Amino acid sequence: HMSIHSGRIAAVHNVPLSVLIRPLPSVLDPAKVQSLVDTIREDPDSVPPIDVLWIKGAQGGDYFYSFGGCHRYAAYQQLQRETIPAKLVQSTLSDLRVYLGASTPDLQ
Ligand SMILES: Nc1ncnc2c1ncn2[C@@H]1O[C@H](COP(=O)(O)OP(=O)(O)O)[C@@H](O)[C@H]1O
Repeated sequence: HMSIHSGRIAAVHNVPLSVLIRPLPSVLDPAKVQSLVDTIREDPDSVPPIDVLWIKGAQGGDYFYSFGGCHRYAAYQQLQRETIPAKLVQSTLSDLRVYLGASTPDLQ
């Protein structure tokens, strides 16, 4: 075998909900939110980590952007949880511009 696979680093962490930037509105099915609440209470390991873009700014500041995972995010909030399991996906400002376009911040 001549080759390896390489990609961005992703690691699951229990991230404080408060650190997550959520620039976009959520599209929520209220019954699906409640279903997740029930599942988180009874069987949390069956609820996957949400994906979060981990971006480092020009001066090394860390920013955690959350797009999607709307139902899980809402369900953790309704449970008043401090943290949520999240896959932190190392990403760039170019990756961020895909979601934020002209409003993409010059992050520091
Ligand atoms: N009761 C549940 N209702 C919906 N999704 C669930 C439930 N329990 C576990 N899951 C898992 O959680 C993830 C939720 O994904 P999704 O339905 O796209 O909601 P969101 O991405 O908006 O949080 C899925 O991978 C699904 O398999």
